[PDB]
Amino acid sequence: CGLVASNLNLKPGECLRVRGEVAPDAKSFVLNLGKDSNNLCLHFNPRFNAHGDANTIVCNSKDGGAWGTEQREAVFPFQPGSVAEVCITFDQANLTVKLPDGYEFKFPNRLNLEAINYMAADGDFKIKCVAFD
Amino acid sequence: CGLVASNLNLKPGECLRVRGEVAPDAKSFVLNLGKDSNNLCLHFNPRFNAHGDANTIVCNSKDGGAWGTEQREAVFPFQPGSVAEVCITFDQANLTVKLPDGYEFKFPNRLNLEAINYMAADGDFKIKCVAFD
Ligand SMILES: CCCO[C@@H]1O[C@H](CO)[C@@H](O[C@@H]2O[C@H](CO)[C@H](O)[C@H](OCc3c[nH]nn3)[C@H]2O)[C@H](O)[C@H]1NC(C)=O
Ligand SMILES: CCCO[C@@H]1O[C@H](CO)[C@@H](O[C@@H]2O[C@H](CO)[C@H](O)[C@H](OCc3c[nH]nn3)[C@H]2O)[C@H](O)[C@H]1NC(C)=O
Repeated sequence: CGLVASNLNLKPGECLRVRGEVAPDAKSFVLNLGKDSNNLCLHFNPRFNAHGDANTIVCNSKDGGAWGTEQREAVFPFQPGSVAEVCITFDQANLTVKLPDGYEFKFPNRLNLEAINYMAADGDFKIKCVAFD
Repeated sequence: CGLVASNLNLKPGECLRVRGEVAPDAKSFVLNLGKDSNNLCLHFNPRFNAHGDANTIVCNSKDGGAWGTEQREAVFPFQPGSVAEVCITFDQANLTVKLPDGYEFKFPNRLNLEAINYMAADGDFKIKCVAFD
């Protein structure tokens, strides 16, 4: 269990930037964003070698404790033993996740949050900097 | 009412850098550091005009919910409506607080903490970036 931040008050259009070091023997890491641990508009889970998955970004939501429908992306711009920056912004329709190597994707915003107030990091990613636009 | 962060895992000699925006009508702002909200090794409270103090930094500790004895600093390199960075490190004896314009002071590590896991901001200071060296 890594850094947990609350009262972020991240509003639509504002950018959250997270830079961290991926462990040389990294298996996976998680950034969770939402209201609290039971209410996540984005569970962002790069899997290097975890849950039978290799070099796959798994995303999901959590609403009132219930995991939503998982989605997977088709690009994996992470390397064990390197520094990586993730940048996230949202509006009512979508979260936009911007990753290294120019890659960006959208994940549907399935919750009804006015702001993103909670972020939790876990796994093989040492957070070095967080910036709130 | 500002950012709260836990599981910081800050160890002796490591640098925590906090950059924020001092509100234009600023009267007081607070950075709290410690084990948790009831065990603060550093309550850092620049007071522009608040609680009977003008342009004075008030520092204190909190041990098991009980405030310690206030210490007032000799310097005040803050201005309302500006950006400011504070940098904090600690060891067995002291917290060292580095301030804008080359000022710094020490505050005793009264709780003998060997890790700082909690930070919270309150008052007229909007955190924009937190970095770990
Ligand atoms: C045919 C059945 C396949 O079904 C599997 O079921 C697992 C358990 O439900 C899912 O794994 C789960 O996926 C979740 C988000 O969807 C979170 O990442 C959970 O960890 C959250 C966590 C724990 N610790 N830190 N973070 C993780 O255990 C796994 O992806 C899924 N696989 C597929 C291909 O669909
Ligand atoms: C006018 C003087 C009569 O004596 C005063 O008594 C106040 C209440 O005891 C002290 O003020 C208190 O000081 C504490 C740290 O010691 C914290 O800063 C408290 O804020 C907590 C807080 C709110 N939001 N964020 N943090 C703050 O209300 C104040 O220094 C003291 N002043 C002097 C000059 O002696």
